[PDB]
Amino acid sequence: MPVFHTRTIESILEPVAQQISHLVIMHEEGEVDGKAIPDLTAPVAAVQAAVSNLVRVGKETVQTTEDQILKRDMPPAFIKVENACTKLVQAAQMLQSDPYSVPARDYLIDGSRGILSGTSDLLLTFDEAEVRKIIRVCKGILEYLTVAEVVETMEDLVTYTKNLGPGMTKMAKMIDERQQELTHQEHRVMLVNSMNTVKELLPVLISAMKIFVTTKNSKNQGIEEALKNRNFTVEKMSAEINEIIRVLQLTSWDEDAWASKDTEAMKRALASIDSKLNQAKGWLRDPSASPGDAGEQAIRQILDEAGKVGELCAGKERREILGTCKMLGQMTDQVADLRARGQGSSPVAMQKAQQVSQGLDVLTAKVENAARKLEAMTNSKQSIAKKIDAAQNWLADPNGGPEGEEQIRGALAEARKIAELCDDPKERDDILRSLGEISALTSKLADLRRQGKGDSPEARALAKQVATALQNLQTKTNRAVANSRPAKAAVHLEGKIEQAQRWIDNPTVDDRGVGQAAIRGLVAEGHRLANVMMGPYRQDLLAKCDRVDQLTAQLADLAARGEGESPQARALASQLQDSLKDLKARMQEAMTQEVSDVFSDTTTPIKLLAVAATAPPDAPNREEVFDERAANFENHSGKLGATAEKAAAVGTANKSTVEGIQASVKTARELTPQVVSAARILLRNPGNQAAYEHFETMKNQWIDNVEKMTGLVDEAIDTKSLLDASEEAIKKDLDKCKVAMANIQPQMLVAGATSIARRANRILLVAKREVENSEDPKFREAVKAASDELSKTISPMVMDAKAVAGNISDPGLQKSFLDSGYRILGAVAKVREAFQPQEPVNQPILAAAQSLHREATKWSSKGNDIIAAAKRMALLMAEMSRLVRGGSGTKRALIQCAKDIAKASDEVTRLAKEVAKQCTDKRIRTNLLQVCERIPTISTQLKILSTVKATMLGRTNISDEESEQATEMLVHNAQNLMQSVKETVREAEAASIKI
Repeated sequence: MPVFHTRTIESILEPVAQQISHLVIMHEEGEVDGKAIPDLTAPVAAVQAAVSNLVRVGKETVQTTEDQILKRDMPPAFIKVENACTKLVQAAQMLQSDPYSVPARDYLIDGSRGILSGTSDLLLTFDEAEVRKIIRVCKGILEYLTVAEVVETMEDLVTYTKNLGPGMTKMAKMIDERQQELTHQEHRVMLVNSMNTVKELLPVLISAMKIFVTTKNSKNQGIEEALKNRNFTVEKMSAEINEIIRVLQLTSWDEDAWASKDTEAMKRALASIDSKLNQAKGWLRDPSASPGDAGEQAIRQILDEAGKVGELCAGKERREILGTCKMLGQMTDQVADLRARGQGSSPVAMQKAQQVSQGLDVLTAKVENAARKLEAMTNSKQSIAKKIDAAQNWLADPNGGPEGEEQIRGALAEARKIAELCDDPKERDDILRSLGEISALTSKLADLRRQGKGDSPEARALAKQVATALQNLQTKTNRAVANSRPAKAAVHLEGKIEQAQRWIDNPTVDDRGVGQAAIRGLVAEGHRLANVMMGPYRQDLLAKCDRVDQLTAQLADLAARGEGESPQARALASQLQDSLKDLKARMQEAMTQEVSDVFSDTTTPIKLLAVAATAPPDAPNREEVFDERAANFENHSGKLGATAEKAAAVGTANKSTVEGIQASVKTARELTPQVVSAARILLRNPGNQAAYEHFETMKNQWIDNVEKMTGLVDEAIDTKSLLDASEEAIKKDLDKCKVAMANIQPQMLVAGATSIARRANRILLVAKREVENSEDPKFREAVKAASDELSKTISPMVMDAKAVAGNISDPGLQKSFLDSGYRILGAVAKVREAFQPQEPVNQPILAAAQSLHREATKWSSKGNDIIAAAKRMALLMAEMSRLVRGGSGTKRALIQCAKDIAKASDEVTRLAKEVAKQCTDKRIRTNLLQVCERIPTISTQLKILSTVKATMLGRTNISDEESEQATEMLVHNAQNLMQSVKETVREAEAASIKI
């Protein structure tokens, strides 16, 4: 298992990769030819010289690191490479004896993998104790997080500040070290963007400590919610401290991410459906007296929240919940058109309305029960990872009496069978070979009893046999996820467009719902878009939602019956994509109007919260006046918490923002009660200094959060979108301000006048973000300068707003006031002038290969700039995908092309950095570097794994599942390669057009 956990490992193995390729390629012609072998006497000690230094340090670490933890696995570890150290020099001198020795041919090549194992084995084994000190430091962080309740006095928090102070400084600097020591930039990003938060919420915690002891003096009603302020934020920081455990424990390329990242929607669902329940039913209990205010949108999101449950749960189950909601929605829409004729009152057609209310009850039952049958595999997957490496513990010591220990590895291996009893029901075929071999290791577990009558020298014998067996048990459960989680979606919509696109040819053979759930994903968001939009467009967009949604089963049948190549199945798939093209441009325009509305009052009710929280005299019902402002605050943010996800739905950008904006969402989600709890306790003792400034922490902690939201969500959308949306919003509100002056409305006028001002400052805010992101002042000077006109004309707004506030029939003021609006409209029109451009036993690597085989058809049909490297990668990626389980005699090109897979990868990285320095935008350059970092990270690994596979090839006494594990490394990481390439081939032009 040649790992790539640390920079120091690749700096040593890639030398050794050159070294063992210098000799295994010669071992070929010992086998395939038996010719006069060239005298490689000189590499023998020289490759030993690349090892003996590590051996002696490996002995020196035994000679120096005195804690027995590394002394239990590492001294057995270099025994193997010292067993390699025995044979390769004997392999030398026997080849000195005989150029043709069959007892040397086997003899040298057994060591060559024992090198590449054992070299790689030792370098991770160095990294073992390297990071376990950091775990205790992380535990020491968590120690203070256990002390984060211990503080009961103001003096204690100062000492606690004096506790965390050296702790946090000791913390982050070691984190910077492993940042340097790592090479997965996508996982490097995981580490730092955890670490900045736990530093950032740290004074917020300390401020919460400040406010707690003040409330410990008087407001011991608040120490309830201040603990709720505290312990949540304590649990918030400790969550990433829990998360950086597996970041530290991330030994190799991750598989467990999406199996754990997609657990979010279930906890999202269960706390959401209960709230959408009552507002749906009593809405639909009086149907024709319910026009669709929010229960229709509740009924909509009930379909939508259950719609992502079917994205999670799959198999035969995914046809069922998709069926019953499509059943329910047409049942409701039948009743919704019983409202248009209106003849159904509350008892008129209740026979239908109960079968709808029970029909939704089927929808809510199957989602909450498949939920526990979704998360149960993840309960076992974390469980099964514990005992597979616990194998090294008891196999190390030959114990005569580990009978209490015998029940531990005995019954937990039976709990692996319980996990196999959890693994069983999803499939049958691959199940029974695992459901048979689960008892096969119990026979080896039965072998623990006989030598458990005190026998050491055979406890080492089956140890090699259970060495293959233990990892084989995990590797089958490693396969248990490609048939228990369906083919997941891109968070990119255009990725899901591609995910939709690839499924159209061969539906059944792929991982499940690669387009089918992607079509289920793409259509379920337009439903989330259409409901908030207005009535006559609502069903109109639902018409555009459901005219393509009727193609769900219509494209789930032409491979389920017959083949799709019949033209009544081809054109029915071909007329699909025409209407499906009509989705995104509406769905973009759908989201476009939303964000310009919901982010209008971005800080505004918060200031209304603030002036509510500023001066209450504790009069009656004025706290209730705050309560609706408090109610406004969620109702503002809950729309904001809704929209930014829908902004993330149609973002059309980097992953990094759209993975980062969702992180910004849940900050704004979870700080939203943290605001109110801070806002309430300021209302409990108004006028207190420490209450005010801690509010001024937390409130301003929310602002720059929602500013970081604001400044990213408009970056999450395009500037063509928002300006037109701003322009149409401001002309409408000015007309709303105009018809407020048609009648006598002064106060609604000046509120709308200030509504311009809060939106005008937003416009100038966007004009800053272009300039700091544009590299050069090509015209971004005018982006300042037109916003400089805004900063001029913002002041005649409010001044005239007061000046027109005297009379609705103020003579000539409204002439100036519409002109004051007309000053804005030409200015925002100048912002449009800115952003214009015019101044063969494995074939899963086949799926990796046939990926970029189909991305050959993009960006043009005429020329090539970088593509030719990617396609000569792809055909060699196609060639190896044969050859990995291919013929048993051409393992030389396994490495000889992996040389190019090193080479042609990082050639593109050279091509990456040059257009990065050619481009005129730092964000596309920052997005280019985060994706092109992994290209050399991956590149040399495929050299390394090809060597291991050459030792797997022609071996004829390998436990072939380990070769299958070696195949799986060539499976996943070439898939991880091929996916990562087209990201750059996207940004080959997705960035380059910005010039």
